[PDB]
Amino acid sequence: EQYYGTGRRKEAVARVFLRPGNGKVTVNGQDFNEYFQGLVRAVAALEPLRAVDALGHFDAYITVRGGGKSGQIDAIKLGIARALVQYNPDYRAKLKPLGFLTRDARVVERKKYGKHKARRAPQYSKR
Amino acid sequence: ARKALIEKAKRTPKFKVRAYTRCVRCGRARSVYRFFGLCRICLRELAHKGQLPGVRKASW
Amino acid sequence: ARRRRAEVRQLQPDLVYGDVLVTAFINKIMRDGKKNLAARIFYDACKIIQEKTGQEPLKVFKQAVENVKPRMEVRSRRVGGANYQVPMEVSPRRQQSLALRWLVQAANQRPERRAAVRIAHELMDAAEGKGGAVKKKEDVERMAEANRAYAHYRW
Amino acid sequence: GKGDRRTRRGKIWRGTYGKYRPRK
Amino acid sequence: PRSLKKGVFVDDHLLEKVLELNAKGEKRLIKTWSRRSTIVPEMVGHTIAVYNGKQHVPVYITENMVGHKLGEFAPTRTYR
Amino acid sequence: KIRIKLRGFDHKTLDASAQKIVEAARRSGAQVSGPIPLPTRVRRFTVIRGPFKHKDSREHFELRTHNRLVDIINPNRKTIEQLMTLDLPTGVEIEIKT
Amino acid sequence: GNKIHPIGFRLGITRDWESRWYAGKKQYRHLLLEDQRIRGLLEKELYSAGLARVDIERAADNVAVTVHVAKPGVVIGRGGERIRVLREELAKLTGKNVALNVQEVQNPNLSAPLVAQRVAEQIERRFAVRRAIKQAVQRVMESGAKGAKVIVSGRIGGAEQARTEWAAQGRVPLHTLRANIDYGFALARTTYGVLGVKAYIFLGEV
Amino acid sequence: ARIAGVEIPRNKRVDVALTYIYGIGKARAKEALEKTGINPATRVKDLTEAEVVRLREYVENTWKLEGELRAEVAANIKRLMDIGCYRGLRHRRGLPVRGQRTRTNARTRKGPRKTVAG
RNA sequence: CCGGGCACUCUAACGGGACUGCCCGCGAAAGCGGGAGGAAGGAGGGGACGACGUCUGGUCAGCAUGGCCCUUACGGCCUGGGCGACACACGUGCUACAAUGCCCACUACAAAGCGAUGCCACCCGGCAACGGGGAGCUAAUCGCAAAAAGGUGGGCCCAGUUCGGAUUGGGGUCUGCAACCCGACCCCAUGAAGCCGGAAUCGCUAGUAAUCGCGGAUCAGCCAUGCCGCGGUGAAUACG
Ligand SMILES: [Mg+2]
Ligand SMILES: [Mg+2]
Ligand SMILES: [Mg+2]
Ligand SMILES: [Mg+2]
Ligand SMILES: [Mg+2]
Ligand SMILES: [Mg+2]
Ligand SMILES: [Mg+2]
Ligand SMILES: [Mg+2]
Ligand SMILES: [Mg+2]
Ligand SMILES: [Mg+2]
Ligand SMILES: [Mg+2]
Ligand SMILES: [Mg+2]
Ligand SMILES: [Mg+2]
Ligand SMILES: [Mg+2]
Ligand SMILES: [Mg+2]
Ligand SMILES: [Mg+2]
Ligand SMILES: [Mg+2]
Ligand SMILES: [Mg+2]
Ligand SMILES: [Mg+2]
Ligand SMILES: [Mg+2]
Ligand SMILES: [Mg+2]
Ligand SMILES: [Mg+2]
Ligand SMILES: [Mg+2]
Ligand SMILES: [Mg+2]
Ligand SMILES: [Mg+2]
Ligand SMILES: [Mg+2]
Ligand SMILES: [Mg+2]
Ligand SMILES: [Mg+2]
Ligand SMILES: [Mg+2]
Ligand SMILES: [Mg+2]
Ligand SMILES: [Mg+2]
Ligand SMILES: [Mg+2]
Ligand SMILES: [Mg+2]
Ligand SMILES: [Mg+2]
Ligand SMILES: [Mg+2]
Ligand SMILES: [Mg+2]
Ligand SMILES: [Mg+2]
Ligand SMILES: [Zn+2]
Repeated sequence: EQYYGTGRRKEAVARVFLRPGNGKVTVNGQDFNEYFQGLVRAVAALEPLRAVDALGHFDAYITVRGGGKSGQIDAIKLGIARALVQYNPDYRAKLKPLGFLTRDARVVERKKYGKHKARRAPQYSKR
Repeated sequence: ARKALIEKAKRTPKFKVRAYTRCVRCGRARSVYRFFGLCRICLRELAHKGQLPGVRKASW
Repeated sequence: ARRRRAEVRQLQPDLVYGDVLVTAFINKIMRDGKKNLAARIFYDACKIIQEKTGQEPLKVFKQAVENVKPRMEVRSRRVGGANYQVPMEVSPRRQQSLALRWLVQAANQRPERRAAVRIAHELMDAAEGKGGAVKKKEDVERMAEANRAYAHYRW
Repeated sequence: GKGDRRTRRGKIWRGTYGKYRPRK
Repeated sequence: PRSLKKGVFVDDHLLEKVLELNAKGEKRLIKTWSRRSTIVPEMVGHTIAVYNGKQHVPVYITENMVGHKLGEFAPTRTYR
Repeated sequence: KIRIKLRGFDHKTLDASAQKIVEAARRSGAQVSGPIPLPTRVRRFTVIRGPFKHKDSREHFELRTHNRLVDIINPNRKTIEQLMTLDLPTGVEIEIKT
Repeated sequence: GNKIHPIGFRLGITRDWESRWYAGKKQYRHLLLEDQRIRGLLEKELYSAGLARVDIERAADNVAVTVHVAKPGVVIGRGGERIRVLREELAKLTGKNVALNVQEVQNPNLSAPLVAQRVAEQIERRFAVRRAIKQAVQRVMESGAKGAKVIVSGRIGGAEQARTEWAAQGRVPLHTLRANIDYGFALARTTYGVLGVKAYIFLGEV
Repeated sequence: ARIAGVEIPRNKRVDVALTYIYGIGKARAKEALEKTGINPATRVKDLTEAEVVRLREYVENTWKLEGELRAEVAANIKRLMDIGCYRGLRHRRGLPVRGQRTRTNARTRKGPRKTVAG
């Protein structure tokens, strides 16, 4: 029928729905290659399905929002991972050794006073 | 600061531009927060006392 | 690194080749945090280097980076007055880092107008055994075999 | 770049509007 | 690049004084503590003493200097 | 449409007053949508610690105005029988717009 | 140069505001001014009556001024007389039609501002400050109060050079905010100078 | 390609090559290319004698230009200089006019640095 | 958008969750190395918090205050002027010297805040600053609003230039009683130095540096390139 994976990366949310089909993935009313046109890391979004031999066995519809498009791509990756796990749990044996089920918790660090941007200290000259 | 220099309180400044904040408690000459009507030193001490509701220790 | 060993960062693999050295080189090309523009530079250079010479850019890249890696260098050691240049070997990790840095710096010191063209021709020359990066490498190696009289100061 | 006030980037850096950066 | 954009502002102080001075013939030195006001055409011919903040300096007003202000000719600064 | 805008400087006070209102209205009325939370207005104030510099010492405080919504559906009498004036909380603030 | 105000630290957890109401952009300023006027008046008159805390609450033009006293007999007065004058003088400044409320505080030696006032009083009449200090810490320690601490400011006993006084007991951990640490400050104005009196009192755990 | 009082740009885009005229920047170049009905992206060499003559018609007499403009600006300086204006004094002493600070970084108007002792 | 629904993202209140608990190893112990499970581990990341005291550190020019001097006067009002001065010298920064770049159209993705005459959608006029009209939002519903780098398309062609915007001439808007001293902004024109910087010296060990924009407090206006926050992309390296 259909299986769901959410995923999250750097202030981005990518709801991923997976079904059987030919391998056509659409995003927010655009094909996957028109919305991420000319981005060299876009192929990493459909990377989690290369340990399961999808893209000809599967089909997807994704709705993504928030942050920048790179976080969107990686949240798509994670959401595809969880949808794939809920489809077939045995896929975990080929997923976590690849590392596609781990939530990347690297967040931008808040800015601190006395600094320029949160670590950079202002330059002194003749101490 | 100086008593007479709180003449802004009777405003009648002869011109609408001459209105400045003049923190109520300390009579601050330079740096006054308009929302509290206080200055950074008076705001600091009053928020330390606990007389400004809702004011907590910011941390994140 | 006073306390710990400063564990090496494990870079992400590459989306085109699946190789980590490609991602490291793309990072070395990146400036101001633009990995997208740097990747486009490297891959347009890949197309150019695969067309202007009918070889695979994979093994040419690998052979060039292998040709630029030096085997000895010099470090300054304070002994009996002013310090001296003491030769020694190189770590494999440091060989990798120095090779990629010399690659990028010799590529951008080239006359070619576009960045990708500079990258491609630099990789070609380095894969053939010539070029600017290999010249800097062989100067580093010429520092060795020259002040080798200090071979008893290895430390 | 950002200091050229009759270009678009100099307009967005100063935040103003004009002939070289119309509002909409 | 100087702008007043409508109803070019001239203070009442010297305005009424000079428009009543013109009616009886040209007058000699005048007193001016208001350099905020603009010069108007009918001021030409008089001798206006303006305030430096310390001193009273006389200025000969002519046709050429109509568009400018009183105080362009009274230098506040003193150097060399 | 009976909108009840709840606002305060204290979150537990808002929860107390809102839950009391909803518990009062639940014995008379409908499937009431109940206590929806709204985003909080955060006012930050950075103050240089010491008078007469040491510029780079400043600390900041934050006030936060919390907001809640009730949206009772089809109340007639018994809801407002337990509504007129029965509440304890003081720091809470209630508005009613229709 | 360290050790920020403890009650300002404590305001969030295990401590409450001296004024708890709500306002907006157009109201907060002069309402806070009115609170300051109330506390000013009550510090003018009620200093010698043994008052510790003034808690002011507002729902909607309703004022609930709450005075915590160590001796309610001076606040109420004989036949209630004194709860008439300054309760009317309170409304002769603010036209909000405000009423007054009194409350009892047990063990005046257990409230840190009251202990500060006490030590400052004994300092103004020029007692040996260290005896007042240790005696106050004992008054605190003789009834619960798992910690007590007293600090006095410079020019002690009238000395020309400024100094710093001491003699806490028990355990007074100002660093950790867990266990309801109370604090009070007093000002002793004397001929030689001004003496600050800081009274820290630690009681309870959670 | 002679257009105004002596002015010969060459081998570039026309709108760009018009900036080389004194009283013409990018705005007036775009306006000339607009109202003269000429392709801006054309090279200077490919300009028709009729296109060049129409550009001359417009640019030559619509705005004051090189010699007249230089003399007009310099005579404006002399005009506010001969009057006792403060702005004229700032032009006399060779100091900035727009109301900047002269304690530091008055280099453009005051010339190269002449370092006295201290 | 509607009917409608809470499952989802979300908003915000309470909780669960990590404890070297499991296993191998080493060890007398704490603990250390490795592994699985887990969103996450050996302090998961960031704050708030700064001991007895030190330097007679800093300000009575915030406040409060102990003493010594002032009283037609240091007090006090107002106008003008000043704190903006320049033959120089440093500190902190901003913008740059370009092709991984500039400009031009076209288009997509943030978080945190602010707004009752205050923010100002929208129509008109004006090249524009801005003006006139005027809707809505007591603001998860309205508005500031467009994010910018990025994407595709185009022009530029290694040149003091379609780099760089200082300086200066003119025209004009706006706040304001009033912009000479001494404001910001718009338009035309002028288009300077500068082609990676001597000795020396500074910041940063992970979303960090670097770069990109956004907001805020103070404020009629603003010389803010400052300061305090926000997110976008995202390194290099640590033998010792
Ligand atoms: Mg963050
Ligand atoms: Mg950042
Ligand atoms: Mg410093
Ligand atoms: Mg005083
Ligand atoms: Mg003002
Ligand atoms: Mg002010
Ligand atoms: Mg330009
Ligand atoms: Mg500062
Ligand atoms: Mg007290
Ligand atoms: Mg004593
Ligand atoms: Mg505590
Ligand atoms: Mg509906
Ligand atoms: Mg449910
Ligand atoms: Mg382990
Ligand atoms: Mg492990
Ligand atoms: Mg593990
Ligand atoms: Mg931690
Ligand atoms: Mg921690
Ligand atoms: Mg932590
Ligand atoms: Mg601690
Ligand atoms: Mg000291
Ligand atoms: Mg000193
Ligand atoms: Mg005094
Ligand atoms: Mg100054
Ligand atoms: Mg001199
Ligand atoms: Mg809109
Ligand atoms: Mg709502
Ligand atoms: Mg909505
Ligand atoms: Mg609402
Ligand atoms: Mg192009
Ligand atoms: Mg030159
Ligand atoms: Mg140029
Ligand atoms: Mg060049
Ligand atoms: Mg560190
Ligand atoms: Mg502002
Ligand atoms: Mg200026
Ligand atoms: Mg800014
Ligand atoms: Zn104050």
